[PDB]
Amino acid sequence: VKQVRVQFCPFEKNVESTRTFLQTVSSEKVRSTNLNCSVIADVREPCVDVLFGDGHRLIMRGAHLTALEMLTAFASHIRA
Amino acid sequence: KPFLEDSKYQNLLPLFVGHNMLLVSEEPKVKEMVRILRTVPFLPLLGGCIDDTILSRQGFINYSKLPSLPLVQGELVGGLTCLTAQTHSLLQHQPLQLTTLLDQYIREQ
Amino acid sequence: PKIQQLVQDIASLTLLEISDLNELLKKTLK
Amino acid sequence: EALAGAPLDNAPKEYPPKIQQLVQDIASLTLLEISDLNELLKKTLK
Amino acid sequence: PKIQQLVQDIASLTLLEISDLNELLKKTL
Amino acid sequence: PKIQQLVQDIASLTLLEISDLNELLKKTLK
Amino acid sequence: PKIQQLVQDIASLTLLEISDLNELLKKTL
Amino acid sequence: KIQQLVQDIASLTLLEISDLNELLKKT
Repeated sequence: VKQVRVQFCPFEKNVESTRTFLQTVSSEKVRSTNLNCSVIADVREPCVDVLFGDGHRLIMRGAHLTALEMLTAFASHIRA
Repeated sequence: KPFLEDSKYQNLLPLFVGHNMLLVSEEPKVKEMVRILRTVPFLPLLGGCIDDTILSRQGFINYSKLPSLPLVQGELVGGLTCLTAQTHSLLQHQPLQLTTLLDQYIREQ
Repeated sequence: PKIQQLVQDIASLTLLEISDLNELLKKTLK
Repeated sequence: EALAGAPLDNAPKEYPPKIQQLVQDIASLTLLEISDLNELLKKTLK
Repeated sequence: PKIQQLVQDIASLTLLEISDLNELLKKTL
Repeated sequence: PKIQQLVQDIASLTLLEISDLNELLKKTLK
Repeated sequence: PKIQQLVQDIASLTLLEISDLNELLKKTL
Repeated sequence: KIQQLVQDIASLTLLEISDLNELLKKT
């Protein structure tokens, strides 16, 4: 709920799971509400790091994940 | 997809998956593009091509610092003749070195 | 090889290609 | 037509054939060949 | 030696050969 | 020639003789 | 002609004498 | 002779010059 950082490599093999997760979290409707939370995308196998203020590191590999599965897991962790 | 299959640009097919837009101009104001990109952190750049040369963001950032073309063309000749200039300077400095040391001795006195 | 062919090749290259040429001479030399 | 440029970011500056082969040729060529090349370059632009 | 002979030798030598010549000159001088 | 031989040859040359080297090398390459 | 006499002369000669020495060095070298 | 001293410097070789300017630096 504090910070989220995502690494994806269109230079390397392309996986759309993290890529699609970007526009899900880059929406105003989510960004305005989560003003405390900060989102940064990096372009160089994909990596998702969520740094909770509760001392939890949500580490996710978005290669063999479903588009919405990514969101469901994130939702389960943040809502708790 | 169909165009990118058979065109000058073919390697951008993996890049063009999902929603995408293109920045197009007639001038290579790459600095301005990257400058306005830094404003919004979340927004990524996937790369593309500048001046008919295909490259990604990591290449585009270092490219953003570039002077005028004609002077770089002249600097090419300058760098080519740099070795000759170095040889000439190494040959010519030692008489100049003796003259400058004599001048420094004058200044000391 | 050919003097004319090499000269026109240098002019044909764009500024980014020219910049790549210039920097490659620097690290190879010196 | 695949330009096939930019091989790998995390890699020892790989040299694409056409743009770098010319670098090796210039180094191997003698100064006399370079001298004519420089003079022709000066004639074209200064 | 000969003045013109040395000039021809430098022209015949390649670019990286010239760089080695300059480096050795500095150590000697 | 030789890389070491050329360096020592230049050292043995007199300053006026070195001066002729500069002008001859300049006109060939420019 | 020897190294020692040139080194001593450079320091020993006065300011005006050394100034004359520099002028003809440029044309010869 | 002023010209003779200049000629001695002019005719002197590079190897002995490495003994000329270095001694000047020392003194």
